[PDB]
Parts: sequence; structure tokens; C-alpha cells
Amino acid sequence: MPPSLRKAVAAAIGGGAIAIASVLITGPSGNDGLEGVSYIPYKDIVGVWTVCHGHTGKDIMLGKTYTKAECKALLNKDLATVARQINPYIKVDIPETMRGALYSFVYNVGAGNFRTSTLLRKINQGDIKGACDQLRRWTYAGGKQWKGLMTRREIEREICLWGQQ
Amino acid sequence: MPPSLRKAVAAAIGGGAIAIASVLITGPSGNDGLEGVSYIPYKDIVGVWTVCHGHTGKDIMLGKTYTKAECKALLNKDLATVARQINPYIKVDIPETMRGALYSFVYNVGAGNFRTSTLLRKINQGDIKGACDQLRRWTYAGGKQWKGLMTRREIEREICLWGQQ
Repeated sequence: MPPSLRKAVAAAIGGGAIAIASVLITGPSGNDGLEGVSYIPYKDIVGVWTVCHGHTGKDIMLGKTYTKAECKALLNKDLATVARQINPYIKVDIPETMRGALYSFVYNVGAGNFRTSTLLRKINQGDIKGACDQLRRWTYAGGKQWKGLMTRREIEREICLWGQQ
Repeated sequence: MPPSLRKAVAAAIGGGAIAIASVLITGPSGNDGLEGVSYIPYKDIVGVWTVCHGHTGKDIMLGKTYTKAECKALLNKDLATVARQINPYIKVDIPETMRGALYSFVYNVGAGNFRTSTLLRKINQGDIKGACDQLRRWTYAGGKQWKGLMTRREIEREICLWGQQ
């Protein structure tokens, strides 16, 4: 992964899994994360209105320009939700970096998908490393494998393994 | 369908399939259709850089704020590309309204999915009404049905059937 990303993540680690995921998502510069960004709401290709760093919800105001700070609060709020949604499903100790990597993965694929994942099963068997490899299976959409998802999962995979090599 | 769209598509008919498809994608106002719109490029959910009416390609200037006029020009080229991609595969005559609906559909799901569809199979065997119904089967992605695609397919289906009712 880009050296600038490694560095932003390392700076974020003291903030814990939330800060780490936040960095993966926005990138150090706010433009350059794993998630696309727009300060004006837009319809994605499944017809869902999206704003900021991929925030979705019925709170989104159509004719409105969101501030950098409004977007930060939305992300924090959404990542808190991700944490609440998956943490009780994780039943072994894991590094804050892996947890952060998982918030990013789930921010993308959704908590339902996480809860029924083979990945989660591997985690709970104490198979931390193998759970990290499972990220590779999540690179398909619309019946097709996507280079952008492959890259995204390799980066998520790397933070996943940040502790263990 | 919304009456405003009905009027727009009706006005577009003399302009052929491309003008019809343009109405569907950009909407009656040119600023609110089936497909989303952004004037600053952004990375979509499969990590692909996008701008304007969902334009993708090697010609996207990341630091540029695009104008409406620029966005419509790009859509125009992309629609001609969709037509080039699918028209040789359609062996029977179909109304312009139906072909316009198909451009919009293929703009969403891609020419690969179209070329292998049961939808196309039915078209070329003359089952036009059956082709149109097939659209309703294209509302799934990431293992779930999306209300936004269901609404889109219904709009595209109505146009697809414009001729015969």
C-alpha cells in the first residue's frame, strides 16, 4: 500500500480501531481514502443517495452542501454504529489494527454480510491469519471481479495483519 | 411513470433511441434522472473514478470541476458507445422507445450482462413483451434486492413497452 497510507494509519493507531478505520476510509488528505467522497449528495448506481464519505440514510438533505466537519461527524457516528453492530459477534481478542481493518471492511460490505461470513467464523476459531485471507473472497459485484475491490481488500488485509507480521 | 417523464420521453421520440435514453438517464430537467450526477470526480463503490452522469474513462481530470454542458457532451459519447456495443446483437426491429430503454439499462448493467441475458435471447426470437418483463429480474446486487433498482427497472420496462400500449 502507498507509503503515505501506512504513515497515516501509524499516526492514527493511538486513537484505536475507530481512528484507524477512519483513516483507511478518508485517507490522510480526505480525498484519498478507500471510500469515494462528495460534499453534495448523489445517487449511487443502486439508486441510493450518498453523501460525505459514503454516508447513506434518510437524514440526507438533497439540496445541501455538507461541510468537512459535518462529514467528520457523520463518519464518526457511522463507524460507532459499525463497532456496535459487529463487536459482540467477535469472541476472541484481536489487535486494534485488525479491528480497525474490519470496521473498514464492514463499512463497505455491511454488518449483515459480516455476521454470516466465513471470515467471522475463522476469527472466532482463533484463526486470525486465515480470517485475514478471507478478505480476498470479497472482490465480486454484479457477477464480476473488480480490480478496485481487489486493491481495497489487499490494503484492508495488510492492516488486518499489521500486528502479526 | 411520473407525468413529467412521460412528456419528456414523448418529446424525445423523434430524436430516436439516444435522445430517449438521455431523457431517462438525465431526467426531464437534465439534472435529475435514473442515473446520479456529480460535477467533481469521485470514486464509486467498486473503486472506479466517475464524474458527470456516471461517466468513467481514462479522460477524467481529478482536479477539475465539470460544467453541465461538459457532462452532457460526455454522456452523448458514452451513449453512442453503448449503442455500438449492443446494437449488432439485436437482430430484430424494435421501437425507438424500446431501444432507448435498453441503452439506459445497459448503461446501468453493462454490455457483457446484456449480451448473455435471457432478455436478449427473447428479443431475437421476437418475444418483445417477454424481453421487457425480463428487466424486473435485474434488481439484485451484493446478495440483496435494491428498491432503487426495482423502481428503475419499472421505469425502463414502461418505456420498453411504450410502443405496444
